[PDB]
Amino acid sequence: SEYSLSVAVLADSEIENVTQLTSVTAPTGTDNENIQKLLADIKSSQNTDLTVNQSSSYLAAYKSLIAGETKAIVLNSVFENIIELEYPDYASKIKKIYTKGFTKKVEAPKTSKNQSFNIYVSGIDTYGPISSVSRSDVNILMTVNRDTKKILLTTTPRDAYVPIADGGNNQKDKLTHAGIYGVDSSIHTLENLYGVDINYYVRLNFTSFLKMIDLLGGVDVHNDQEFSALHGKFHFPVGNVHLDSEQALGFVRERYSLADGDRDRGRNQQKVIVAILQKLTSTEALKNYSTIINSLQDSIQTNVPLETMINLVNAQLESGGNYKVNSQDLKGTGRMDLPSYAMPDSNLYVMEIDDSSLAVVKAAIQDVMEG
Ligand SMILES: CC(C)=CCC/C(C)=C\CC/C(C)=C\CC/C(C)=C\CC/C(C)=C\CC/C(C)=C\CC/C(C)=C/CC/C(C)=C\COP(=O)(O)OP(=O)(O)O
Repeated sequence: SEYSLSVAVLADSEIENVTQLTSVTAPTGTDNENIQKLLADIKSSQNTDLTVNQSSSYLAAYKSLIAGETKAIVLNSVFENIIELEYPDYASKIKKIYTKGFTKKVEAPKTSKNQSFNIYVSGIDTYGPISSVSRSDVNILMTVNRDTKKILLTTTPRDAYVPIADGGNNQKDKLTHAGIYGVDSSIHTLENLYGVDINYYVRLNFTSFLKMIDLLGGVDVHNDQEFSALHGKFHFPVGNVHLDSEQALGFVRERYSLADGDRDRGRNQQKVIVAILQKLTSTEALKNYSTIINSLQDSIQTNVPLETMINLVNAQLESGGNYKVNSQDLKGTGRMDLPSYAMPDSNLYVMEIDDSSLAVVKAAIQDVMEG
């Protein structure tokens, strides 16, 4: 994967190039490896030495730049998406006078040594091409045991206040912000929280989801409470409900009017996962798996190796047998007085994790994996 570091100044700065600078403001406490490589590239190509004025973060560097407390900053493209949270117009306030491309090695999927594996499902709250960066509002772990034919779905509330791995600097923030750093941040965050290996991920957005539901002929669920979604457009009665793609999207997005709010939304997402699984494991869908891949590969990202898809599909085609699915959700207390690492100037709602819910969730995951 690709990212870049740049030297940025204010849009109307008289500074045109890096040789005109003596210093740059940069978060060398937290992004030093990348920053030094940029500085080394600058020295190599333009024979210019810059001293660093340390900032506490990219956000803080940006604030110094716009306050005129520094003439130039280093920006890391990954963290521009964080800055955008507090400063939506940031891109319009700056120009870049030096740019350096970087690539990070992609952490391979992990093959399980046994009959169990974990797939992390990340749902991105945006329409459009799958490469659009946004927060991860769906965060569901699928723990699958091929031997016992059991699936456990563990949902972690998108507001869950957890140490965010990688770009999150292991500081506590709401889980959903991990999706802005990238799927690897999301993955490592949840591995650390639950003490498990995540073998694979699937990342999709609103547009990806609609495309998938259409392809499968919609989905069928049992709805437990009467509710409506999307400013009253869809009405869902108690009982068996068929959901076409727009209906299904409404079904998984509504929370405010639900008896258990965001918890019930998470349960609705789990119902839809089961319903999707039931369509994906029909004989027709399994036979036609390549067509499904062909039709959805542009809008759904996954690191499940093709080899692995073929094995899972053909094993299921040969064996049959449905998976028994159970669901759980990490519980906690909503608070508005805890600091957000990504948004330190905003009061955000977060969910402080309940220690005993966490223990129960972890033990349930281990139980399914062991058998
Ligand atoms: C694999 C095959 C084909 C076969 C073998 C399968 C087999 C027999 C066995 C193995 C099982 C395996 C390996 C796989 C099963 C298939 C898998 C892994 C997945 C299928 C399910 C899936 C990919 C997705 C379902 C995810 C879902 C419920 C929703 C995603 C859509 C989005 C982005 C919703 C956002 C809604 C929210 C909360 C906020 C936005 O709302 P907003 O931002 O407006 O408001 P807010 O709230 O913020 O205020």
